[PDB]
Amino acid sequence: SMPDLLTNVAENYVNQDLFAGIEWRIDQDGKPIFQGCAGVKDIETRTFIPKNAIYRIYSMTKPIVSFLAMMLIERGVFRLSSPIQNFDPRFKSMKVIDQHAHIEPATALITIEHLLTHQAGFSYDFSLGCPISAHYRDAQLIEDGGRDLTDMMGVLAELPLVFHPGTQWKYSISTDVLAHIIECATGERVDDLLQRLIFDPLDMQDTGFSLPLDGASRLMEVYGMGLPALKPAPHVLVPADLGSSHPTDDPDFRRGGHGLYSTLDDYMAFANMLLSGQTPEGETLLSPAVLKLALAPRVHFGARGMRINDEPFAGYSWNLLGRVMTDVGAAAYATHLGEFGWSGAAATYFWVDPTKNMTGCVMTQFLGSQHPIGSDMQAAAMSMLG
Amino acid sequence: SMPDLLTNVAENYVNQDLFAGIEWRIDQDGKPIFQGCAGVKDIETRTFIPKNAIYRIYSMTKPIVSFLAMMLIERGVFRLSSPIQNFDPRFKSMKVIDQHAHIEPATALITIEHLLTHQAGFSYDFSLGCPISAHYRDAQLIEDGGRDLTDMMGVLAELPLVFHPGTQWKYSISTDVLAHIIECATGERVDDLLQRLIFDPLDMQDTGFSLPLDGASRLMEVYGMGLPALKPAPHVLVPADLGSSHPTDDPDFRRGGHGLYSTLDDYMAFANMLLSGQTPEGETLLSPAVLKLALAPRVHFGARGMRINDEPFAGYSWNLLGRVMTDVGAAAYATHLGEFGWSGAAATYFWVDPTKNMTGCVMTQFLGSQHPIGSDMQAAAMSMLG
Amino acid sequence: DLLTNVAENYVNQDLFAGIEWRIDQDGKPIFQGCAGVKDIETRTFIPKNAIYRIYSMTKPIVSFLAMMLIERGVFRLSSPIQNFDPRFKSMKVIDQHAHIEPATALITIEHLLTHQAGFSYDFSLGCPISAHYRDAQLIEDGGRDLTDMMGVLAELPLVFHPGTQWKYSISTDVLAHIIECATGERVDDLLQRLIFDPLDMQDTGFSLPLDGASRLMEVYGMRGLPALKPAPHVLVPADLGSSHPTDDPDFRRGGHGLYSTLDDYMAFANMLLSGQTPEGETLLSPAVLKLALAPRVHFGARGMRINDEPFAGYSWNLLGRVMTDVGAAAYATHLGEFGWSGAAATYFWVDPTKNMTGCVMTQFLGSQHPIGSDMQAAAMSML
Amino acid sequence: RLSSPIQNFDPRFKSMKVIDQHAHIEPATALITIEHLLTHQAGFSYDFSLGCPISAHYRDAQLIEDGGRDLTDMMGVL
Repeated sequence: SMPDLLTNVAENYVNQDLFAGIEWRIDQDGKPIFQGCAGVKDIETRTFIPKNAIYRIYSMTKPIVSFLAMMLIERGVFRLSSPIQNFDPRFKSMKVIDQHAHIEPATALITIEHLLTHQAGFSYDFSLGCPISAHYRDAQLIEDGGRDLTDMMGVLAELPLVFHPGTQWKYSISTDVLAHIIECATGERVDDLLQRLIFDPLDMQDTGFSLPLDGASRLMEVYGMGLPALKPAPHVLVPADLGSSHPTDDPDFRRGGHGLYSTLDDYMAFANMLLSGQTPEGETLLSPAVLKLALAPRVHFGARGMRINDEPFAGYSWNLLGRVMTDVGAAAYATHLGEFGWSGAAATYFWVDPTKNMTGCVMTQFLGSQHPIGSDMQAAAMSMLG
Repeated sequence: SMPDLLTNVAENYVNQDLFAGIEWRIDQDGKPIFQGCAGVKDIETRTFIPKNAIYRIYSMTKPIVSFLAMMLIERGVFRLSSPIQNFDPRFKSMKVIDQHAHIEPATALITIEHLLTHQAGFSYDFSLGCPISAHYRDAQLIEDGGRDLTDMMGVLAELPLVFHPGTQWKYSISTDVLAHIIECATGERVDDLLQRLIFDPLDMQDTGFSLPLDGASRLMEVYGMGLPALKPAPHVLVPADLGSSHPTDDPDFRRGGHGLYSTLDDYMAFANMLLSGQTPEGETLLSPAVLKLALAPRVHFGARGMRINDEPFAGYSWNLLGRVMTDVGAAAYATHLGEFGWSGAAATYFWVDPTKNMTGCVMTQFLGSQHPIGSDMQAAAMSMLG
Repeated sequence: DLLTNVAENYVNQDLFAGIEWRIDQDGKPIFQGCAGVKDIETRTFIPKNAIYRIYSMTKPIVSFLAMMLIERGVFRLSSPIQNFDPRFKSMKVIDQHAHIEPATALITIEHLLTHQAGFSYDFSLGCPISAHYRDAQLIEDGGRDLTDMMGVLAELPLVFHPGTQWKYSISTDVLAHIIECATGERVDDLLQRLIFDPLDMQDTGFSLPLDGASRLMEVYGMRGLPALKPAPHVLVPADLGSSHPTDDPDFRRGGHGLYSTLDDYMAFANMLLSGQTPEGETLLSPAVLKLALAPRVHFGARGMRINDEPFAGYSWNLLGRVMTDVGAAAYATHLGEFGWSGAAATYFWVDPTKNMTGCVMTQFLGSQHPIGSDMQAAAMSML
Repeated sequence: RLSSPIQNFDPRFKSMKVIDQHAHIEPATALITIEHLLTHQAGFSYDFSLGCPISAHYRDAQLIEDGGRDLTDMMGVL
């Protein structure tokens, strides 16, 4: 008897000229229970959202690459404690910089676990106030999408970290490092590994670093507004300029922390899989023991809690794949203990809620959103599911 | 439908010339579910691993002697709070040394519990950077295997501890002290007590401080490389020189922390027993209440966690028998809450996992291993068992 | 003659093109010399009354002007700067975790003089705000009027709450600007009337004298993205872009930008021994001079540091560094020795216990060698 | 000068490591200077230091014992 709060949230966002087009699906027990769409592909022509619409998922790439890493751990390729310098010696002899201009040698080696937990000491180009992000931007680590992953890593490896590995948490480019170390450890490319081990088994036929052959007409327009801003830009539906960060048809483009195109249907296949570690037919992608290892809360936060560019993730801890709800009494929106997942910079969002055998995903394209659509849609779904 | 990851790990280790020969068995509900062997007895002749192959188990001696102590506690011989000086007055008036050359009287008495928990303040001959290990080496505590346990204890008793009893944790020679105090308290020899109370009831016919009569041909060769090294020696299969630390046929040789020979089959009998405190026929070796007392997490660690010679045991606490997993979200390899067990210096490893009614043991002979074979095999078994 | 040996070795090792020094005691020269050339390209000798870009040796001059204005009642140490320019109302503070919040204290004149206002500097490595300074071209755009530069700066966050920490900064430029607001006069005119003319410093100013082109020393060094490691110390001419014009009539700043000579700077240094001209005219009373020289900022474990470079045993007063612990010092000095230095390796000191002043003039940006301190040490050892 | 890093004069003193009483070794986070040598704040020890995390290694190396070894060679070992 609960009304469709999901449609209400999405329709209100579209009617208020805040998002061009939105799709969502909530599954329970691996089957759709709520779904919908609102708005259009692009406001310029008001073309309808195509069937199998394609989205730039940005950091919803991270749980996928992290899951691949867990598969490779299970298969014995490396372990959580593996020092990354054993696979790429460019990461030997790291340095650490601080906000007082002091540089010193790193006193701990960066491990696979540090990459998965964002405790390696890396930063991100867009990090406001960061002691090193200016050097990332100078180096065009994120901006230069045409640079091969392997070559970008050589440039990153020469830069200092912003804390000693293992000692702090900061959301970072470490997932890109992870994708690179995966290539070093396996002698295979990360895009090929993702295809064979995850995408093909889950029938995620539209997911990858380049557009599918029939993909151009299905690509959703991205909206929203270098030097990190001191205040948010106005939330206005103007098409976004991506420069050369996110090519549509570059065969060698591959990353760990962003860069995938996907669809609502494909991402739901991945999210549903995370409830069990199995494909719907029962093929095991990751054993229950290693899935538990991956989902267990691993980084706990103090006062201030988990923050990214000072934005809060209230009641969340970090596990090897992304956020995990560890205190409903600290949470800022409806959830259950153990709810996990992640999100992307263009406002795509997903969650998995093992207590309700529930998964949800919201797909839209807005960079620099001032409205937390993902959390609003999660809260709506939670309210609809008893 | 999981593949045999255990055989894969073991075969890869043998094929990579890292270990000469490996045996393993994983039991569930007291019956073998996975087992195998890889490699050879010795690489010099490539003699096949004999049936009932014998291994030097080193500190896998400690859980056995600790279990004996718990049996003696149950039987009223002594208690956890018993001061050891009540049984051997040579341990009266202990002193404590620090890294600043300062020596002072100990402000707490060493108890049975301190010995079982490595909180007594003892160290070990091979401890790098230790304020007292140089004096242990001068005294040849571990090296002089031909010295009677009772006499070695007289030499140890004259040396200072490295902290006040009960105040810190450091992995140590305290299990040897425990074996000695057991002899003082009972008026019996520790090898005889182990034979009567543990080995014979569990039919561990090949376990003891000297080789069985038909044991010489069954003894696995030991490989790998005094002054504690500042960096690991290269991991290379060269036969190890044991000096006079580990005699094969000395009738008075007995210790608490090392020195036992055993077999995969015998050690699995001991490990399976730890699931219940009973023999397979139902004889109670230790009551459920005292078993619970022995297994409950007893020493908890701060930042840095549990470490031995600065090597981590991530997510582990210490109980009266060895390690116990207390945080899967801190663990570095697959496990479940409450998984417990220990390991030896020649890379033998075992675990007990009450959540899965599971036990596992890996037997091999490599001193100074740079590859954590025990944890790799545990992780493989965990991944194979849902 | 340890001073000559140090300077000649520096020249002979191709580390500095040309160096001049003078050390006075009781207002008269006791040691002096020069080594090297004006420019390595033509090997012209160092000219009579050679002109140097003194960079942050501008700061003690502008700070001294502020003390004169305090004495004359224009403002006081506790004056909130927002009372003079409301663009500095409602400041914000940024941290290394991207957190921004309102400042919980007002910036005062004292904060500007002590670098405790929360400002930073464009070239500050690892700074939470220096990227925004560089984007704004605060130092780079020398052609921009001081008054307009301040408007751009005022919109940026501080890096700590005023009064709560120390960080060497652009605050002296803010001070020059606030002096203009408070007096209704230009800082260059004020400096001319109150300091330069009374001390006969006729070659000191923000523009070159009319006959000054042939007297200007060449500036060397590779040292605006802050370097992670020093550039090699090699004598290549420096490109100053538009940061440091020679003939802009409106160019004026508080923290850098002055041209001066060895002789002019020694006149200023000698004056700081007493607050008087050599003739006995008072520029600053003994009481306010004491207030200005007293150690005011004391440092913790790391000591005083600028871009992580140490100033061992030094505390900060209203004009610059002051030696407060000879047993912590890294080079010969005495308790109470004070002074400052500039980015092109110019250096001076005043040592009251010895009635001694010293100045070393050279032009090298990004030096890997502490020429100024080496020369002070040499001079101290020659006493 | 007091602040001179000693590695500028002998590069064998580049990339020093630091050991503790818990067997932990990590890279030194500061360069050894002339002042550190004069003040015994460089982090060196002595062969006869009781309870020291490194003095056993000094004794093994015979730093003080081997007086016949040239100073220059002794330093390479240290």
